[PDB]
Amino acid sequence: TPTPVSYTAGFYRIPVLGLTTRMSIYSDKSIHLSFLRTVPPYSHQSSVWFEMMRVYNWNHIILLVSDDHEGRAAQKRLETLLEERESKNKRGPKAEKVLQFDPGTKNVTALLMEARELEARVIILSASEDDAATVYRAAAMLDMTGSGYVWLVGEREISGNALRYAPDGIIGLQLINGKNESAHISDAVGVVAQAVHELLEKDPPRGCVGNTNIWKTGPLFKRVLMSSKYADGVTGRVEFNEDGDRKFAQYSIMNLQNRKLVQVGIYNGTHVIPNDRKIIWPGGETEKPRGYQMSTRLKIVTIHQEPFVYVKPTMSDGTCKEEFTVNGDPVKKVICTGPNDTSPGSPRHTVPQCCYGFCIDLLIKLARTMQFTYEVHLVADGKFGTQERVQNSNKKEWNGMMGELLSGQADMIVAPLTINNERAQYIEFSKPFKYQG
Amino acid sequence: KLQESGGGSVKLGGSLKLSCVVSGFTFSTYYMSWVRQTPEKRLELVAVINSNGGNTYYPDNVKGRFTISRDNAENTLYLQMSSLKSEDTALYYCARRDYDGFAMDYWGQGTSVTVSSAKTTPPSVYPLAPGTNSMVTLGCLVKGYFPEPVTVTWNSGSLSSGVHTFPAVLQSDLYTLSSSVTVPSSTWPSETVTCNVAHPASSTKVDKKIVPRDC
Amino acid sequence: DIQLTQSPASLAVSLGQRATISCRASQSVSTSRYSYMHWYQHKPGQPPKLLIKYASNLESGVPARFSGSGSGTDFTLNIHPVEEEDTATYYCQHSWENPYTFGGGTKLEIKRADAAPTVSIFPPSSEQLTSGGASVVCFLNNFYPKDINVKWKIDGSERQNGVLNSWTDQDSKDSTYSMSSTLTLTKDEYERHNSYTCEATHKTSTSPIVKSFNR
Amino acid sequence: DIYFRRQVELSTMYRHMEKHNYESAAEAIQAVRDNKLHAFIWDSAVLEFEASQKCDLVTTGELFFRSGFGIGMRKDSPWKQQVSLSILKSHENGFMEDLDKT
Amino acid sequence: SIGIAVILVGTSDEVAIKDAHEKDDFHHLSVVPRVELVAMNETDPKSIITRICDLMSDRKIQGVVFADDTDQEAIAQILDFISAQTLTPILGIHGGSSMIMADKDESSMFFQFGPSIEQQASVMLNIMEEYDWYIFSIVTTYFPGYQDFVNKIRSTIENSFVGWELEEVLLLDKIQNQLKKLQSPIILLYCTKEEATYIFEVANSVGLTGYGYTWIVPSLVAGDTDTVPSEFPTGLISVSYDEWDYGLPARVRDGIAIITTAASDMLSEHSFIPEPKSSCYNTHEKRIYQSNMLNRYLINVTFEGRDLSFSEDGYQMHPKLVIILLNKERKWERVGKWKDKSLQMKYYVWPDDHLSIVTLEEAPFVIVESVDPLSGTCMRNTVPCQKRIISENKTDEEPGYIKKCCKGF
Repeated sequence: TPTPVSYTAGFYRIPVLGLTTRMSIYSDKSIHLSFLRTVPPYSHQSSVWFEMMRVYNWNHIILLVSDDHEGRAAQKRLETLLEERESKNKRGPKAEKVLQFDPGTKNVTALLMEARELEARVIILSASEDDAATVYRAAAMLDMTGSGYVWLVGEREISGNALRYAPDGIIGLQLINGKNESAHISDAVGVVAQAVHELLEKDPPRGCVGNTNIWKTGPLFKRVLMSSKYADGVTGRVEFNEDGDRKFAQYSIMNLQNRKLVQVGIYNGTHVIPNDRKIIWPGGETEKPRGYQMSTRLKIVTIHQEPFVYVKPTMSDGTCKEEFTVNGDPVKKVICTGPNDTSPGSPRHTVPQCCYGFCIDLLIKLARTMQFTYEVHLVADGKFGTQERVQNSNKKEWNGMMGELLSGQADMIVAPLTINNERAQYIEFSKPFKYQG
Repeated sequence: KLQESGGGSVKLGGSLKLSCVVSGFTFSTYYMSWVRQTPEKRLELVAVINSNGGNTYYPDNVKGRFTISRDNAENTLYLQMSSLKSEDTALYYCARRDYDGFAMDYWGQGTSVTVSSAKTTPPSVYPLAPGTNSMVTLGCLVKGYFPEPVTVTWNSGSLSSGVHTFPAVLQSDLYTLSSSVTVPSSTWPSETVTCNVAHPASSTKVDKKIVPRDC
Repeated sequence: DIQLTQSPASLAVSLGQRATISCRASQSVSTSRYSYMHWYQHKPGQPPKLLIKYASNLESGVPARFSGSGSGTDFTLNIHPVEEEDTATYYCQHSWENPYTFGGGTKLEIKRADAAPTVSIFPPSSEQLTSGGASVVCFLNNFYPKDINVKWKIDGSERQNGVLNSWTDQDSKDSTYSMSSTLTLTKDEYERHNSYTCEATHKTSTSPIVKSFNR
Repeated sequence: DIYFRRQVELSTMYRHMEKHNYESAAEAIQAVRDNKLHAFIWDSAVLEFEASQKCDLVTTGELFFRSGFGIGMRKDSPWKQQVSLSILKSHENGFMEDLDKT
Repeated sequence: SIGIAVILVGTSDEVAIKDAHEKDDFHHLSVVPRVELVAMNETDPKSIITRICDLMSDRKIQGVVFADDTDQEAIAQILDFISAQTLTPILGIHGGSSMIMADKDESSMFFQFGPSIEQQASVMLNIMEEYDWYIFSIVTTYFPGYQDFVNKIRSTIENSFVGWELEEVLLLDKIQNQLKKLQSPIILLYCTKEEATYIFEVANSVGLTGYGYTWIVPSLVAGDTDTVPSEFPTGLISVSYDEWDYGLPARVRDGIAIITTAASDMLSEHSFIPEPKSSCYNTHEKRIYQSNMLNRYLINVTFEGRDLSFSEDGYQMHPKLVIILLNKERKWERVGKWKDKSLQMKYYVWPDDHLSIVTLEEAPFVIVESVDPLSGTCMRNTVPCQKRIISENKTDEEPGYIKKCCKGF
């Protein structure tokens, strides 16, 4: 990529068009002012994946971001794409969990172990093909190449280093093939011809000789090149936007068939057209599975709060004391795995304690009602948790129960849930069980 | 690639010029350093020199003890040791060639320097050969001599067969070792062999045939 | 200075297992773009060759089963799979603002081939008595691990004094260690006894392997 | 804390609350019994239960706030179904009052 | 000997460069830092690149410390394109060779003088908390580091007691209507100084310059105080670099001291001096080493107490700034000195509705209040109430300058 050749043009400003590169650093409108592109950078396939929902009515995704400007910019584009459904079934994309890719150049199992739990039958990301080949054997070791696991990667898979590969049946795309240099040259020639047909509406310096003043008519030509629409190119109607952005409204869809990119369909403007020859899946299926399997394990966190919760030390056998009520009926016990916290600080014991009170019998009755299984935990912080500002990062972060639930580390919470605007903003709520003041 | 040489036996406080031969590359395109590997598996990095010698570095113990020099034509830069002590008894290597690049990449097989005040002596080698002959061992006792290193090969360097060379205890600063090979008893109740107990620091190459005591 | 601590110093793993080789430092030796270290290997009879650069970067064609990582003070290495050719001598050398500190040094054993060795026993000869010593030689090469419990016995008397050891590396063709030993006597005690025997315990020998000879 | 940080009028006492903030409820429970603390603000239910159980402790006024206790759920969970309906069912038989009797 | 190079395009002060050289007191020398060049009144950057190849033909050069008497950040971008690409660590103290605006490369080694834009914004917060004023607008043009700029300022306001509750941002990438939209007694602004003439013409058209409103700009668009456009209004205060006492023999001695200290760590602890290069493209076979060549000693240097630590912003962490006020005669007049998180007092010219108010302390109508030293000196809903410094009656009893905060009925 001839970067300083482009960088010299930013002083005697010249309208430049980009032929080959899909790097997102060239979309920066501060330094790359007039540097258009025949091809959008790789964030366009995030818009392709936003088209991929309501192709087969798909509604869950977990992402992995390359810790780089490319993955962050693609994440920003898809985040802006997800701001929709302002009406007027609510089965749109709702999983939306994000993890990080680029430190997975050595170990990805810490991410994949979290990925295999949270009801994911989802596609994830485009990545560097070498670490993609690492996660292809890693997730196959963790058995994420199964039948229900839907898999789609993007553009960098098609490189030959990804041939420690991709369980058979995984969808690839081809937005712009475009690599006819006749079609690359002459369509740009038509674009600049329709440009100069309006640039004839009535001078740059002598290059790099003394005069370092900006040729202002270049930036004035930029607004005219914001009108040079060439609807009759070899690649069809050539369009533009404020920063490159060819706006090619077609792609072509293929999947692997014993490492053969067998085409599944195309796109046409607004019509995703599947030439449905064969539907392959990583478990060799021919259906179109979606959603997930709903689990039944719920790990509830809490803090010791009488008389809602009675954390009590267990006996020498680990079980609670067989204590009774006032009528001789035994109080229902639950071995609650607390934090270390048999003392302030970090005690050596991390001992599961007992649990009595309101919410224990309430949760037992609710588990018998809803007919689901059961786990427990206690909060290590011991605080309700406010949105405290993280130091030197200007980010206000919750703590306590909301330090675990909003981080996804915990399941549903029963608590003395004091309700405000902000907790309702981040946590969906049930109706108030016990009215208070 | 490289060959560190110029070693041998030296007394306490003695002098020795260690050699380091360049084999197959230009010499003044990188940085030099020298390391010494103890038998106790400890790195004694000796000194740092520049390709013109304009940046000579010693650590604190090397300051006032050892001297580095250059031979820029023959490409064999030297280390001249002085005031040697028993902790300097070590193997000795080199470390170079990261091409600015301020690390070091090329280490060699090197040479061995020992620093002890004992008298260098040729050994006394006497064969160990049984006679049934149910269990046999074609060995030799080597005892009462100086110094290490010790290179005992068998049948003039044609038999590898798992030679087992001994470390030492020092009886009146003339240490004793052994050496032992077993060929089976099917091919050797009779077929006598030679043994090369070659001590390069003693600069001797003795020849002792391994004859059985009994039949 | 920043110090390197490595563990386990005697690594014994199995082949195919993702062998983890940890390295802990005393201070962070990294930045956002790079870090100053170099990890490498050699056989003890081989020159050191560089393997891993700056935390992980690969040199010339090492097998890519080795995969090192770590940052700050921690440093690891994943050997997946392990080969039988990894009986190496190795560590990493600290270079962060100080290319002088070297690692603690871990050693390689291979938990694959547990076996009981063949033992050969011979008291010294008659021409061996001219040196004054008397060495009853031993031999063992089919066994794992390396460090074994070697005992000796002369007519029922325990003779642990004057026992010479020779532990060599495990064979890369066999993954079994090798040892020979001698029982160093004097020439007067040799002409009074006949039963000189060795004992040796291994993983596949609950009892020590005893081999007796009659002189 | 968020409520008194939001109210600009209570900001005068909010610095004194920062001077004498507490980690747990048991500290503020014991401290008025040791008379270092003079007042502790909390939800009504725990205060009524502790004043009924432990003596030498009384509450002075009335409902300064009015709220309720819900159930924490991550957003668009499918188990937002029937949870408040089960609250209504526990209201239907008076099972909450059975828990109060407990 | 260490070949270093200095050039200031415009000056004629070689004797100051010799006084900054001053090679006799240097008891602690490394390999000798030789430095000699000639100046050339030329702004052509390709000519500068051929002069870089000329220095590499002179075979001694490793790094340079040079500047120019203009305000051109384009050459700082060129340095980021080229010298940050190949090897070269460059420090520049004048104008656009100090004003870095666009970016800093990740594989860079050079550095330009001046404090961070958010650090300068913190200086504005310090002086405006001294004068107890509050911005109730903001206008800002498009410039690199703007979203994080306004996020840092607003997030600093959220943590405070008394903040700038305003009329959120009008980014200027209906001009008279948009400048008539926001109103404030004290207005914080940013705009490029070349565009600031037209922007101040629009501001004079909407009358914002005539409402007694004060305008505060950062130093990077407060370029050199000897030329001010007439459309730039009066009474504008700004914080700037020390144009008064920091000239040539200070800056050249500082650059050569920083370079020689980086040397005398790099060739001493490691005993490794890098090799000077000869070509400007064919030297690539040894400068591929993004390696131990990357300096750690560059980011921590002090010389005779003058510290220089700098972050990854291209800005130092211990700046010394002066506060200048634009007069009616297009004259920038120094009113205050900002050392590291502290101010100076001498020229607190704080400025009919201005009426004198006298009172006496009687409860509960008055001050029962001290001044908190840290978090917004007069805390909340409390006007600052100055008191006469009752001193020993031989010097002047100072009116004001010991203050309290009035609450009361």
